[PDB]
Amino acid sequence: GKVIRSLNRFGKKVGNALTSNTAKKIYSTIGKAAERFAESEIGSAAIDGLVQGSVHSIITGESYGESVKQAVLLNVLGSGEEIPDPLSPGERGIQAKLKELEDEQRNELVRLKYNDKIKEKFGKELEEVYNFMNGEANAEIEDEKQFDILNKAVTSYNKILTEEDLQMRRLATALQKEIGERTHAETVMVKEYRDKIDALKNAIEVERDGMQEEAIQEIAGMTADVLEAASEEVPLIGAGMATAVATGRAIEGAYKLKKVINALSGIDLTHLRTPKIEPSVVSTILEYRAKEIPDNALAVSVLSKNRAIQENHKELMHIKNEILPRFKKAMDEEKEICGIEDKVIHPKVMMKFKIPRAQQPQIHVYSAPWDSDDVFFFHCISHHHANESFFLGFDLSIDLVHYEDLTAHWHALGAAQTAAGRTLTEAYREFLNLAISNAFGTQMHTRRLVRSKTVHPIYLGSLHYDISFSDLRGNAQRIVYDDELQMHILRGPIHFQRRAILGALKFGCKVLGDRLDVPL
Repeated sequence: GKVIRSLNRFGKKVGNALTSNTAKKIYSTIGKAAERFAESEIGSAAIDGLVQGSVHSIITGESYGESVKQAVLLNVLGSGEEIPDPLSPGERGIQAKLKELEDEQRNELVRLKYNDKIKEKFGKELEEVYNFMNGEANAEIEDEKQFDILNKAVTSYNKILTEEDLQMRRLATALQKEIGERTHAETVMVKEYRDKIDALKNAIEVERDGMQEEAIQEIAGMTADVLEAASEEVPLIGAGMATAVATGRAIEGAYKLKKVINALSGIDLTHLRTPKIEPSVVSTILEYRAKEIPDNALAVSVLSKNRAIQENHKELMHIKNEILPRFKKAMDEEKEICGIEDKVIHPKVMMKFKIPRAQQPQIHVYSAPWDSDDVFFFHCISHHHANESFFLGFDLSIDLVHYEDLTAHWHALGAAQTAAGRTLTEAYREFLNLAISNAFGTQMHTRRLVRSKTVHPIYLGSLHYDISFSDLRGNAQRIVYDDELQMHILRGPIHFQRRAILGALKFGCKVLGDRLDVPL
């Protein structure tokens, strides 16, 4: 479903100048709705106070007009990170190998502190995979083909996922169940989690009272090791007075599962991730400004993180059921046809499943091929297990956004869905032609050869998003539909509006302040 709205900005309008009638109308329709359902007599009386009040609040809300609330990007910062400019592959590509390093370093002491207790739950398998990578050689060895180790890494990784999932689902129903219904073990688990959320509410509220008077930023910025303690819904092993929560995104990588899978088969799984705080939690805490948020709201946000972790699980199952068997078949067929020993996995077997880098399930950033930083667009791609993607492009000069669902992707390791959908190509073709035909407040455009008819985006790399793909698509919707979001999010130097658009896409952004309901 293509959509080509245009962005709002504060200097607009200016100015209709009626300026009332909102009072005259809200009374006129309110009187007619009473004329339909059995007269005005009941309200004359107590309801007229409600009307007069809502009209009053509505009117003074109208008095402010344009008007700039302060709005945050729901991602706690925390540690040295910024949000990369989505238009300098340098900056953002650094930021990826940087997160892989801080991560490998910090997971490592999850493996240190919890090794034996982890060998209890998932046990014997994980440590074998971690040894297969960085453990010293040369014993016991022999037991033992690489393809078995690849399978061991996957199945064990899936063992972690169904554990994290089953645990989240148990905590969410516990949050729902409400006191008399809750078992003892569940009251305890809800009480713990509720307390962690109180630490967080306290943090966010202190961070937010200290924010400037019209600010855009990230809501809060605590060091990752501390926020993990104050926020992880479901630690997977009981934290015996060490630090390092065994988050299980931690065990995923404490043991190098993802990394060994990727180093054996060619398959990249870096895109299986979860937000470090669920954005909807930061959102709930934000709109219960100081008034203990109910168990149900908590369970909603827990379920909401759970759907992202269920997405990872489904991707994993797509790799295990649809692609490992294909990988085996290709491997021993490689041995058959020109072996190529099949003790080791030879690289031409890995390359047999190698999708083009532009279609990894991340956010890909393209840019117009001429000269502005005005035009650019994201192609966001989603998990292979369900491989729909979309197109979200901006021309910040003739302020307009252009959103569009794209089609299936027939590459080597997508699922087969039905073609939707335009190509990525049809989409940016029309988008860039629109950006060019709309330009008449600059000369010498395009300046491209043969005077247009015509042009193609310059591709610029990509970044991972941590929320679920449908949460991402919901953020892109909310960028093209919400006028107030666009006004706030589109503000500083052009380079900052770019950073902020990527922010509100990648984490989501919520504007602050209050609202009141209408009777009729």
